[PDB]
Amino acid sequence: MELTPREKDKLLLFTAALVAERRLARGLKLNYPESVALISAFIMEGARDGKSVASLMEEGRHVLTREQVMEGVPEMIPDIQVEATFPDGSKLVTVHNPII
Amino acid sequence: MELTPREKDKLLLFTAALVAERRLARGLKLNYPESVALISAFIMEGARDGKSVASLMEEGRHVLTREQVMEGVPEMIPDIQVEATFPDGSKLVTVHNPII
Amino acid sequence: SNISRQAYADMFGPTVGDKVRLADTELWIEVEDDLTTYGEEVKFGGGKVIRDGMGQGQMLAADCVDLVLTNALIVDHWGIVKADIGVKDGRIFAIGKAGNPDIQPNVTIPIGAATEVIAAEGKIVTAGGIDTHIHWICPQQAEEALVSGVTTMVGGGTGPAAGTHATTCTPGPWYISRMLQAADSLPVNIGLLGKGNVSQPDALREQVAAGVIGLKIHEAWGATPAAIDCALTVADEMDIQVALHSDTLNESGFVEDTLAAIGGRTIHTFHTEGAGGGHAPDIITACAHPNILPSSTNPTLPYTLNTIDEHLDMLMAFAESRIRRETIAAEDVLHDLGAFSLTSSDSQAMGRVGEVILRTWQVAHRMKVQRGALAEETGDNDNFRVKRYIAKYTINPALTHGIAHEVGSIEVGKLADLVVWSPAFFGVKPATVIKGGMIAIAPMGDINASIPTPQPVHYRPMFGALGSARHHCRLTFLSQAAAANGVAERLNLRSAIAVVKGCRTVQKADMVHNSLQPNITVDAQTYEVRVDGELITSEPADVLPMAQRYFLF
Amino acid sequence: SNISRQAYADMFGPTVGDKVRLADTELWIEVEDDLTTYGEEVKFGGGKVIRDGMGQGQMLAADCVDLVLTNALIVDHWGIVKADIGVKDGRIFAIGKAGNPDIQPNVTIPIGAATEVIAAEGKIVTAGGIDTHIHWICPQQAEEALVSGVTTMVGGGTGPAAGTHATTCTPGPWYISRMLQAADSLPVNIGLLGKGNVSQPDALREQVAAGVIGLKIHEAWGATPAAIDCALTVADEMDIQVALHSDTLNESGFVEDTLAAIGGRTIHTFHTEGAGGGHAPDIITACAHPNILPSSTNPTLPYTLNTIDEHLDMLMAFAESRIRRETIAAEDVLHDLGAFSLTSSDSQAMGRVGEVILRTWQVAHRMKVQRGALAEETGDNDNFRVKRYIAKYTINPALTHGIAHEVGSIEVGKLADLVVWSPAFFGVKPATVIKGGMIAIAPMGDINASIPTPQPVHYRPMFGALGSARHHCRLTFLSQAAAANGVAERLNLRSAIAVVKGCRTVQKADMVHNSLQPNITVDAQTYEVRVDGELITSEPADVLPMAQRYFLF
Amino acid sequence: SNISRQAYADMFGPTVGDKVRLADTELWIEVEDDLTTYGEEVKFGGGKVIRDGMGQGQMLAADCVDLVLTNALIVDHWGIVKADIGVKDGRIFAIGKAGNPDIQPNVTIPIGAATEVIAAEGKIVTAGGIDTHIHWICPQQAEEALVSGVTTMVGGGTGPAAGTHATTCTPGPWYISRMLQAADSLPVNIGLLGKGNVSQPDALREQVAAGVIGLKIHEAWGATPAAIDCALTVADEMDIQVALHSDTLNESGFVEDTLAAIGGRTIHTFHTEGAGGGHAPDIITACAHPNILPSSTNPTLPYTLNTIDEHLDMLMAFAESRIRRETIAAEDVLHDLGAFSLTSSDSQAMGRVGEVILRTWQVAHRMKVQRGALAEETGDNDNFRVKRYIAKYTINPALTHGIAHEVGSIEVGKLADLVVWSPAFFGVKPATVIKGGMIAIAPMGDINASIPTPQPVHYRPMFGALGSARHHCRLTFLSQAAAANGVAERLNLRSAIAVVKGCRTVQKADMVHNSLQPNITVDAQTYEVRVDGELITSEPADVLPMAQRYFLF
Amino acid sequence: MIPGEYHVKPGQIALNTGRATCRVVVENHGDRPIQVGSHYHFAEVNPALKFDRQQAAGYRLNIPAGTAVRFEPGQKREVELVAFAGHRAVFGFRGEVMGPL
Ligand code: NI
Ligand code: NI
Ligand code: NI
Ligand code: NI
Ligand code: NI
Ligand code: NI
Repeated sequence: MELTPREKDKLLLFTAALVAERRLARGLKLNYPESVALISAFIMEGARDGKSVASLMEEGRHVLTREQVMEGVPEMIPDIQVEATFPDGSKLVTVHNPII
Repeated sequence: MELTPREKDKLLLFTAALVAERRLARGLKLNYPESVALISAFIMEGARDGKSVASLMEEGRHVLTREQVMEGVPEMIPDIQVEATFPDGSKLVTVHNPII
Repeated sequence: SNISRQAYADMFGPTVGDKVRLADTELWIEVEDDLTTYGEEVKFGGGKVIRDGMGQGQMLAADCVDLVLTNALIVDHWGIVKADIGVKDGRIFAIGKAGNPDIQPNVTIPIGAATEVIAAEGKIVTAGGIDTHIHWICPQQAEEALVSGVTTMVGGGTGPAAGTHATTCTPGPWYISRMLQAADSLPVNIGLLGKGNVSQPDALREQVAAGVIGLKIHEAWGATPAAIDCALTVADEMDIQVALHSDTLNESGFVEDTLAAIGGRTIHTFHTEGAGGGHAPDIITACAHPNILPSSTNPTLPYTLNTIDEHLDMLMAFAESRIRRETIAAEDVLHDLGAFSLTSSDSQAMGRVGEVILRTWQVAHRMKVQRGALAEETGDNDNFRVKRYIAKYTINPALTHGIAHEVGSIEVGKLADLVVWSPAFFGVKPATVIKGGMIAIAPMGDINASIPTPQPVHYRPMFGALGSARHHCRLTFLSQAAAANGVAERLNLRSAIAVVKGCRTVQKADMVHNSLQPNITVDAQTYEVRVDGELITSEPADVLPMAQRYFLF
Repeated sequence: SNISRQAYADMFGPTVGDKVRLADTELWIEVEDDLTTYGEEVKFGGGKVIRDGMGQGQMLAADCVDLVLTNALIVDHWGIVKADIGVKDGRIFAIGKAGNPDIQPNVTIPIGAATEVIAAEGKIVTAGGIDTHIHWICPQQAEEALVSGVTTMVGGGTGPAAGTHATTCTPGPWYISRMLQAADSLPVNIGLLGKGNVSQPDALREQVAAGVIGLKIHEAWGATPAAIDCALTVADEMDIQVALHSDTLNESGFVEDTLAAIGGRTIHTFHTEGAGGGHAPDIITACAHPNILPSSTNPTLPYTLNTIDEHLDMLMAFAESRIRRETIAAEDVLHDLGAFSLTSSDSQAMGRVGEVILRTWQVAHRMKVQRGALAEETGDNDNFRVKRYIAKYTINPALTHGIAHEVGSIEVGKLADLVVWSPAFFGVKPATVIKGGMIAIAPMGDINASIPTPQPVHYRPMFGALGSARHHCRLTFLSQAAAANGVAERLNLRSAIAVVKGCRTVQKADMVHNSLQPNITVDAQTYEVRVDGELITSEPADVLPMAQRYFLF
Repeated sequence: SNISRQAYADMFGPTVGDKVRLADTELWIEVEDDLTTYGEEVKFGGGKVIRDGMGQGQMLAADCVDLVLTNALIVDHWGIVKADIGVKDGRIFAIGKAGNPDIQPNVTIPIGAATEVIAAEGKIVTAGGIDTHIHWICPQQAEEALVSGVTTMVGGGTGPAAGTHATTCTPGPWYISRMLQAADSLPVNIGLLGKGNVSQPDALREQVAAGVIGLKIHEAWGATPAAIDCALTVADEMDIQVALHSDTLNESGFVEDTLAAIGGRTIHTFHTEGAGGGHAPDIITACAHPNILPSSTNPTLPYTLNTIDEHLDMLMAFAESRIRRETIAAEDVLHDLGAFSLTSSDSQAMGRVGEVILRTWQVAHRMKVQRGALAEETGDNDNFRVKRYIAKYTINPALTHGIAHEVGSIEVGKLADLVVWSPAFFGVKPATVIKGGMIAIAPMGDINASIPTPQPVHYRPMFGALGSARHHCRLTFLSQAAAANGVAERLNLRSAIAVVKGCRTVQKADMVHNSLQPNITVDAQTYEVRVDGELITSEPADVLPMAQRYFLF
Repeated sequence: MIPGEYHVKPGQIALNTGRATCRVVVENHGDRPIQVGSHYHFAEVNPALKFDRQQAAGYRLNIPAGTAVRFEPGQKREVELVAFAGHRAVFGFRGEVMGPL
């Protein structure tokens, strides 16, 4: 695979999202790190699919709602940023106020 | 668990395969690292099951086909090698031209 | 005896006339020359050539090389040739024919009992990259850059502090000293830049005397004509380079005013296109001047579908005056023409530290696709374009910062910083990264495996990156003043030291394969870039090579 | 010109009269003072204040600070004020107004070309924590503690050995020497404790002369009156501190017998509540004495629903005599009253190394909820309670171990160990941890990203934690004897050295905001704790702040 | 007072007459002797024996040990006995009865204030393993080996280079110097091997003078009679060992020709069975000679169902002449008989670095199962077989390479490299690995936990592996010449140095419990191995102990 | 499109041009296989190989560098040799020359 440091680092984010994904499935209100991990992983997969940065900046705001997270969590996450390899190389996706 | 460095290293391969497994499920054509990770993990589980090295050397060539991976990927992987703990200890499994 | 060319290529790598595709791009290189004697090639292994009395001689250590890279396909600014590479005392000893003079003809690189072997047949060998726009935001950037094939990092910073987040500046003697000491722990050659924004020359001389090899003028600290002039005056005095990030706000004046302040003195303009900073919207016109060494940062290389969209937020009224589709499209072409001479990252401050090499090749690919062959190109290959582009991150950055006497290319006497690539992964994931004659990092499989190839294979630090071995295989660059004042002994630096020189005499005409000084203009309202009245533009890529086929994320 | 207070707060952080909630607790702090001159605040960035000739002056390095933390909200034992912090030569230079005297008024912290900037507007800055109950079971504890905001670790151990598993003791000259050498590799200040259990004074003097700054008397090695007396006699002679874990079994006598042996001499009683060790069931009565500096370990802080249940097995007839709901509930209140002066961990030996700060604030939260405002409190805020509690893990531990001349608070001349916090994550996850003027660790996003903020963001070591830079930014504390005998030169210690002093003269009255000596009693049968006949108790929390909202596991 | 033997065993570990199963194998050891005085055993803990005036005395540091391993069950080549182990100054001080002479009888290991304690009751303690066939392909191999229980690594290499991939050779003075410097960073004792393939003695003397403790003759560099003779001549001169990987191709001659070249001089034959290299198909006959010290690499140990299948590709006409079921089956038996004296890995070059100990025990298990008790065995236990096998990776490798004066067994005066095992995980996963008196690595649970046992528990480096502490607890072996020339001072090596001696005088008769010289023959066509005309063979295992019950992957 | 693919031009490469060569019939009289590498001094190969050693003096196999010729027991075959170059000084092997020629 010849995994570079950044590829291995992203594996950490992916695994953190798996934790969050299973807890959301149980019907738990997600906390701060779980929310950040879940939305971030969603975006990385979107980039793998070939979605545009513009499309993901919007879609990323509809992953979790205020009723699915603990109190105060939406305010602790003014935005989420993550980079992934799009068909046209690495791009930064910034999702503002992802949780409403 | 008293995990040794090699056990922890294999956890990295397992997690990389989870990424690939989910993308294949979505119907995406796998890239180079995803293919290597997926086939490798398959073999490690085969060893855990107790399959022989000879059996796995063949079965490993039927995990992914040329139509399930990106162009050029089959040629980038002349073979895949991975070791796992078989009932009779650690053994090396080499799968030649795993993708046809 | 005869052997078919295909069997030969499979055995010793390609030879004269053979072509190789660079990774998954449309770029093809053709072997221009082969320094071997057919039948006398050296190959290592059981029953092969490099053995006692055969390909290996009886000479003492002093009379043979420490390391030989066999059957390498060298890609450098001077040529694309097949040859053996000899390394001795951490430096490039010779490029030629390796073997034993006792029984072989034309041997120029003697192999003896003291010689280690790296089989390079079927591999491409290049010099290590040199990134001159590093923000020392975190030490982890060094490993990331090394893994990508970059062996020298020039920049400034003190860690994740506001000043460093925005500028490549290591402020003052105390921080300069601390960072020089920290440098001994990193597996790459390092040179530091101090804060050049001040109108008191002594405040600058102090920093140069402390160890910096250059001064960064950044608008965040005030890129005023007075500061610029002061920094250049000290630079001319102490033989150090000045890097510039001009007044984007046009607060103290327009681009012409800044150019006036520079007064024809040598200066390295960072991200000359403008998106990364500089007089809105015409800083790009700087590449027309003989005293300007222009470089680009990598987020704008090359122009793609998502470029503009991502740049707004990475930035965030002067946003739409700084981010311009017009100048971003022209930049790619200006690189292809040799108007822009270097590529750099701008690490974690609007730039990707591990994508300097990767993005340079993506631009070359896109330009070949859009513009076809270069006027200088001969034969049905892209050899010249490849030489022009590789120079952007190797020899040109070295010349610009006065370190070309040590690194920057595969030439005799230079430090042995080499990167070995498999053609299928060229510019993306290297097979071996050598620092000063020792392998510093390389992909490595299962540690407990019966062989080094079983999965998982990922980059892991090697012996060249360990303690004292590392110190012997890396270089900390100092200013002539610092070296003279005995800074190395005072701070007790353990790595090898090198001194910068020739920063003030280098000019645009000295940039290898990239010396064009175009009659370039920028429309103040439309932002359109024109060279000799002709519009300079290009189309955004929807998909690029060296991307999704190689990365897990 | 005018600006609304809300816009002002968003731009420069809160000012006088503004209140801030600490993380997700019910604790609110109110800015008591602001040392700025409205309109002259320094802000860094493009087009902002800190630029040549403007907020940045023309002074040489010697005449300006190396680092300035702009618009910081300082929370320390002496006050909660808004100000700029100047750092020079690794030490706190001044707390005041930063800028350029050439054009700005009231400048006390000069910013020059040699000045790095850390933007602290909207952030809370505190001194680094000091944990004095560390079991050196593994080196990984250092990074864990540093990440939590603890910059100094005092304790004993040799690794995962039975003796260390149970006691904070580094036995003998050989182990003491080896651990001092190992300390150079850790990014926190370190002081070691030797084994104080012996009735031959020379066996103790040897250890102090070897390097320990204190002696630990632990019942596992025999906390007998003879051993206690011997350790204290040597302590008085060599100016080192004694830490005590008394005879839980009441084998050699009861609590009064131990107190008798101590004979009014200065001593630091570890986990004074008792659960972590000590005369069953009244060791807690020690906090009534003037010569006792009492601390608590953290698993009992604060009293919650699961506390008792988990403690049985972490312990495992004398189990139910050691684990008492009565004393555990009273301990929280005694902290709120200032009867207990320090908090510590008791790392991996009935204590959590990364939860010293976190748990101290949870106790303050629970006490405010249950008891309301403190008698010393003025205004509608919890400023005094905050000052009382922060002192428990900063200045008080420093005073107790004779290192307050170097660390422990944000005061001029002290080592620049500072922790920057975002209000929403106060006491839980810091934004930046500074060791001796350099950032040692901080949360860091994708290394290859265009900016330092993209995910995944996790704590990674910075330049202040690397090789020689680390050595220059950390302190190894030695006893006066060791320093005199030249132990540092003999062992070739590379870090900065500091000497402990004033251990024997410190008393309960010297503990900042925690000098209460209550008339406390414990019922031998019921274990009920009473102060002046009044029952001291509290209710167990079912849910606590600084918990599930912040942690992934 | 009396106590049942079962309660006693649970409290202090087994005693004389008790048997213990080694992991999940069929091997049982029986305690041969117990050096304690029933009732006077030392146990550490609250209210236990090791306390002031009781089990701990009043002696000064010089008169007591630094570390005591209490109630250990020692398994070494000389015996399987229960005793306390005393360590002083990084070396084994004594094996006997620990305690305080003031109140206890028969004390030979004095415990004082300067004594640290490691509770070994119920644990098995062995010397650290010694692997003499290491390919320095990557530095990560050191941690892998250390975790498995190997504390000394002898081999050659420069990193992941072709030469090293195939041979255990560190070519020439430059690489030898760099690798010696790099060795200071690794937590294991190290000795290097140079390239012995040359017919000019001076080219060899240079390497020995540079630092290598041996020379490797590998067919890849030409294992010709001329090269072999030259290497042995220099070896006899400089007192260094020669390791051999003979001419598999029979190019320069057959096995008898190589044996003739050796001329009865001392030599260590690597992977004597043949699969890993050597004259096809009879290199195995070498074990009949008095001057040959034969070892096996581990992929062929033991013979199992998948052995042959995996070996073809790990190898890949001479494949089926090198991989032979006949010689592979015989090898196991030859080990059981003591004809083969050592086991090694052949790390990442047809060998598993972390499986040297594990595989040695699997062979012993399989041999007991197939052949029953050894002729030397007394009692209903496998004590002798255990002594014969443990010697293969401890004392015998040390004797073969002239380092037995420093390491190799638990004997007074030797470096304290010890491995503590829980019987259930013996040979698989150790509880504690001690390097020179300090714990270097051990399984460690949650760092932030209240105790060191909560999950996840995995191996993490301890204080003995950190910076200067590591340097003091490890040894770099040098040749007598290098030591004399002052190589350590020149390269500025920081670790402790040891010199090799006695390499030329060791012979087969000196191999502990493995001195058999059988009248062995190999059929040229069938490859059948016969000793005295009897066929030597064994059956392949389908399932083995120390495998799937312990590993996650 | 195949990443890093070659475009080798058709044809052949002539090896060791302009060097003296000679053919010799070799027979393996040993009971074990023998394999000889391209640059080994043929006159000093395993004694079990029967051939005119005198003619093979200063010669090696005229085959691609790094390759080898195998001789199974009893196998007889004719091989082409090419003369050593450089200083034509032979050192090593079975120690029969150890000097020029
Ligand atoms: Ni810039
Ligand atoms: Ni920049
Ligand atoms: Ni305690
Ligand atoms: Ni404790
Ligand atoms: Ni071998
Ligand atoms: Ni080997």
